[PDB]
Amino acid sequence: CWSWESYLEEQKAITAPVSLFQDSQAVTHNKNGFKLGMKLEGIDPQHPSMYFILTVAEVCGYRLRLHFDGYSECHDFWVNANSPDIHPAGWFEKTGHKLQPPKGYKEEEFSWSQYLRSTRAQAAPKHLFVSQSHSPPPLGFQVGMKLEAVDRMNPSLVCVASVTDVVDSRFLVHFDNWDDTYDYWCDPSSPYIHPVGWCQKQGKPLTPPQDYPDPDNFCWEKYLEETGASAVPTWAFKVRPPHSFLVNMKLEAVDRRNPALIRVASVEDVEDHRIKIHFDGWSHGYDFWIDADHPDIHPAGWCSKTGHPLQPPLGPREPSSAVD
Repeated sequence: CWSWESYLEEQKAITAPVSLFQDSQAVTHNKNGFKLGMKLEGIDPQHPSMYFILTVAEVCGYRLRLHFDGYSECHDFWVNANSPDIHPAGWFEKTGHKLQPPKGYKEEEFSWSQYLRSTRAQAAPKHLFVSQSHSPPPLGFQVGMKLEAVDRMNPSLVCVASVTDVVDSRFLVHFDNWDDTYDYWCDPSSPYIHPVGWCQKQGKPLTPPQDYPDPDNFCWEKYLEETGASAVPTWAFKVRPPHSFLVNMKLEAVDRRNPALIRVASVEDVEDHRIKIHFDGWSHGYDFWIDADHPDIHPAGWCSKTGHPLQPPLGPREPSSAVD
């Protein structure tokens, strides 16, 4: 019944062209081969440096809800079937990574063969994963190198950072001597990373490692000598151009309060690399900023083509609504 074509006519609106999105955000013709109960491996979204055993708890369109084996369902999270943050069973052993075992298990008490027997489950087939450590690593970025990076949770801070992991085309940014939950995966084109010395050249304050002695006198040259680490070479940084989304363009976006849902959305405001999402019909109190390359924003039609339900605009004068 509800359709984009009719909505655009009614609203005299336009959609964000598919060309404004990354291919991975727009692709709708890939089949979602994941099935309920299949087991796999994946990073903990809120502790990116850690890998856990996950189970497919739900499948909806081109998305799936993952559950941390043995733990509370309150930790469940949603990803797209083309997510680079999940890997097939056996991936960590093959790539030298460590696994955080299922609840009740010691790292040594775990083995995929026995686990699958104990749980009477099957591992998601290898051919479904886009990231299996079979592709070329990020050019110029190696574990141990240092750089300057924006704390995306505290964006006014540009800090001393290190590459602590590399998986396929991406690397993990870590803030020196700070908690690992501030980490985030990145690629060479990220607008949040810069080469050593960027802050000095920009006249911007640089946040040194946590509790660095005499932090006011932090010196990169000295720090690199103290650690014996190399700076990521300047040539490796290849920042992406600003996006071209314009205010009022419509699209689809995953709901941030209940991730199971995807709603009709509008571009409320823009920055060089982020867009502010407004859910049609809802209060502006729910508007939120999100990176233009975030995997949870899609062009109009994505839900229909992938088989995922799309929430239409909230009705007028309803609770939590906006006369928009």
